Amino acid sequence: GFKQDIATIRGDLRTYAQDIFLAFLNKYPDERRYFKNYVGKSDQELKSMAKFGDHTEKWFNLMMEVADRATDCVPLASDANTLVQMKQHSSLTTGNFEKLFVALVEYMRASGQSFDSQSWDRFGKNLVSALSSAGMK
Amino acid sequence: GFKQDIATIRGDLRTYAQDIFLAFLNKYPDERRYFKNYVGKSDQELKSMAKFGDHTEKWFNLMMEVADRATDCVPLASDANTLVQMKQHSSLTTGNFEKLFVALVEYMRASGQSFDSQSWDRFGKNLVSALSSAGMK
Ligand code: HEM
Ligand code: HEM
Repeated sequence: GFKQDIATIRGDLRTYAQDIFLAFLNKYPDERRYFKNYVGKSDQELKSMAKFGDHTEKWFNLMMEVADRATDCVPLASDANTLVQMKQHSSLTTGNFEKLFVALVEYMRASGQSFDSQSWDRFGKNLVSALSSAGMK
Repeated sequence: GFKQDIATIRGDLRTYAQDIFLAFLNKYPDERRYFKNYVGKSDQELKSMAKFGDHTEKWFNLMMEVADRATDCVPLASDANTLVQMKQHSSLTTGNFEKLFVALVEYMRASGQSFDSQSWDRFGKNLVSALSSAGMK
């Protein structure tokens, strides 16, 4: 289930983080404009960049903490507030998060690993609701 | 064959019981709703909870008794009736049991351990028929 999926991702986090982030950027290539130095690169070029794995792991490290602090896939309001107020997220709207979760759920459904993809879809919807409650446009 | 599989499973009943029950919940995550104390718990947290190990072993012990009393994977009607009339099963339907046997057979086919997975599938089919005959919806 969802709780065990957090443990599965944490046991191979850099690989899952990069693979899910690449699935996101490949499904929604214009989302590269929120980043720097990602356009014009294949997946293997991105994975050999100095910062790509490190930044994407830091993302997913915090995402798994937000998932782990949730109750029944409902995140803490304090975690949502942090994600709204982060300077790095000042250009974002809830739509950016909705696209991330579409891509993450599609990746889980296609994976050989037995993820509870429906719970991840609910967690993303509840996270988006919490971002809106915390004032993200 | 099927009789050796009962001996394999019995030899390490707690481990097989827990592994097959978690394979069931992983393939059909919605089924966790019938186990309210397992919601939101990692697999290692479940294995720390006395009743997870105890109840799951006792489930599979009874399954192995029913399997052993069967003739050519046809279970006794009396055994199907015990399962229908258990108060812990009062809100189940035959589809719950069908899903358990799909997951069990998948687990056996994926395992390194030899199993007569076709016999477990047919046992499950014949048990579901018997549960329906005994009045399960
Ligand atoms: C639940 C989802 C998310 C979490 C937990 C999260 C977390 C983080 C964290 C921890 C950082 C700091 C990375 C570092 O400095 O090394 C970061 C940076 C950033 N995040 Fe998010 N983020 C999420 C979703 C998003 C989404 C959906 C976007 C845009 C589509 C985005 C865009 C950015 C950008 C542009 C940065 C800074 C640039 C970069 O690290 O390359 N984030 N995020
Ligand atoms: C052939 C299949 C099955 C057998 C042999 C079986 C057997 C048992 C046994 C013996 C118990 C009592 C545990 C104890 O004394 O500690 C039990 C409880 C229970 N069973 Fe079943 N069961 C079967 C299938 C299922 C299925 C498919 C479900 C739900 C999807 C289910 C749900 C429950 C629940 C909720 C309880 C009570 C809580 C618990 O003890 O875990 N069982 N079962």
